Amino acid sequence: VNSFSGYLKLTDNVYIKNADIVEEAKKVKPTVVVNAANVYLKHGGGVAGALNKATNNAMQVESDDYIATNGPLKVGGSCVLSGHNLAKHCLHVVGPNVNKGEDIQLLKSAYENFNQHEVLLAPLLSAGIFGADPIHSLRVCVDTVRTNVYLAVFDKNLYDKLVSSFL
Ligand SMILES: Cc1ncc(C)c(N)n1
Repeated sequence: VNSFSGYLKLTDNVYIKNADIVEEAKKVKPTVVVNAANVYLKHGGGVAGALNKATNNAMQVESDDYIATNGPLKVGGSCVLSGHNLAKHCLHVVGPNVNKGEDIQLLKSAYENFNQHEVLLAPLLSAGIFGADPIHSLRVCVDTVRTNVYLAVFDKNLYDKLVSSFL
């Protein structure tokens, strides 16, 4: 049994809710919240911008030190950093950004990072300002992630379309 409330069950392991990942993280304090990161961990907008704002910029400070030591992530890659006031850990995952011309096949690689964590609160990778089709992102999630994932979807309109169209 876990703390997550109000989710619709899509599959054995994938659950979805119309929610603000920030407000959901603040309520649940999950072991892992996933950030929709870029390779530079520059958390300027969308999921990354909102999560970072909720940490009072502590996520960005920590991220800048990570990049100065390790250099950029790979598209499709991830790193584990602090969850600050939102979660125990933040899994920063880089989905491909279609608005930069990145290969959408890297979306599966991105979701494979979730399998290293038994339970996660996450957004749909490569959705929103990353430019991918969220319907496609949800399909790749369901077909890739085997651990228990609780998806928070920002738009009520998009949420209803994801549920109605789910196979
Ligand atoms: C799931 C989600 N996507 C985007 C934003 C900004 C947010 N707060 N939550």
